[PDB]
Amino acid sequence: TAPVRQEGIMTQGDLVTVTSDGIDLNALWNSFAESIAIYNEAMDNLIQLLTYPVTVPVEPVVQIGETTFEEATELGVPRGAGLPIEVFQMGYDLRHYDKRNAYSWMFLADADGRQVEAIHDAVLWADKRLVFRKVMEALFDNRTRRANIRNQAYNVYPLYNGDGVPPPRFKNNVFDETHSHYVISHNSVVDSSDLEDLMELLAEHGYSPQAGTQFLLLANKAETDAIRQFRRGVVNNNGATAGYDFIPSPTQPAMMLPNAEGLLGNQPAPTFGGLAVIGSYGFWNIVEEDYIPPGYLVGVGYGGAFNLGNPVGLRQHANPAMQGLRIIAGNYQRYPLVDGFYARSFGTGVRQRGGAAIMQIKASGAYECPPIYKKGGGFLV
Amino acid sequence: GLPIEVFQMGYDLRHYDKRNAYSWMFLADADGRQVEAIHDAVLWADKRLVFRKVMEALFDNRTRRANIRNQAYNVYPLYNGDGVPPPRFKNNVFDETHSH
Repeated sequence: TAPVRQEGIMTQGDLVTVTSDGIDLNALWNSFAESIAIYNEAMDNLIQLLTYPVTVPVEPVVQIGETTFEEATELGVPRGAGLPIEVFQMGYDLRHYDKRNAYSWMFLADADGRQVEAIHDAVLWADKRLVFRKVMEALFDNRTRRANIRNQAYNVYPLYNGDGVPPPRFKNNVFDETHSHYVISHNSVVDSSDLEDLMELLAEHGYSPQAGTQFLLLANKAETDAIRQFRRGVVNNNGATAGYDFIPSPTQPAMMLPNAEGLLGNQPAPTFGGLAVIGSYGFWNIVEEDYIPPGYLVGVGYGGAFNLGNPVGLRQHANPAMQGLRIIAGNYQRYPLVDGFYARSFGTGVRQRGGAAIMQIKASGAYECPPIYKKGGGFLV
Repeated sequence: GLPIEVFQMGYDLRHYDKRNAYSWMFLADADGRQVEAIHDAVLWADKRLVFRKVMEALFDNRTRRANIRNQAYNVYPLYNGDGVPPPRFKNNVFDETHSH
């Protein structure tokens, strides 16, 4: 709860005991558990909808050429044919994280078991927050990474970012190496045309409603309060005109309508995965949460003919003994100190670089990663 | 490590009272129905007391004190710019001046 981080060898004087007033403070450690349970639920739903386990550490992509017929003649012969192919590869990184706890003998002699169980529970909470931060960094952090896999180095990619191999041609759409999914609105407030632009960044690659792709928009309340106002043919922020209505989910409060048939079509389903849907706009299902920072829109495509999966792969270590969160016996095991370690190894990357997009809502300049999910900013959300 | 800390709040307790007093020359001539009327008016004034103090507990903006088992506690209304700040929720952060 409070952002205070006590770090040291736990001594007497760091002991928590029954008060002289008879208040057992060691009963109170797990009293936050329901405010934690809502943050825990929100992180669970985002992680299971944004991640998959990496089973293949390096992924290939290829570019193949073409040929043409020609019109025949009665004495000559047509031109020959051949295909040129080339290939590129991308991976997922892997890093190591650990924590210590340490106690003096005078602490261990007098401590209630509930005080050390509470410290263990705070470590599991920090572990989950570490995993969530690194998953969200894999999606928001615009920069390319490097990693060594089976004794060779690879690029580890976010979504398209103006770096790596260009997206493949789809129909009449062609892309160069500068192509990026991290674009900006070019205006201080969200438009309906921003939701249509963000949608076009997926549809340009054939990931589309017509191909059977489903669409999730994740947004802050600061954006959804504006999107709820969008009405077909009505002028909007920055002089945009809305092409659709915002249609409320069946969990929204009741409203009067100009017609006893209210809508042409259905209301959106109230949950997408485990996430709570407020409504829909065009082909977007809309989920609001402030784990998306203010001024950022995240659009994610699922399913369809291209089989869009969850955007971020989680790589664990290949050895099953190195997988999971693990407790290691410490270097001090006797007197006057005892210590021990917690350790986890994992890492992250994107396979299907076009399956999602991120828009920062601002007037000018390049996309900025929100500091909450910039790689160097720490180990907590 | 974890630095726990705790704060506490109680509920007050106050005494109230009314008298009925009669002279013998009243009770010599009085109908019992006249004193049963005054009893019923007290039973109504008791209800109006409980209701006033319940509504005051919610509408009166001020912090009170009460002695419980030889310690003095704060007795509170809703958040009112006084006492321990509301605990942080998500990205909402609160200070001592926060008021409902």
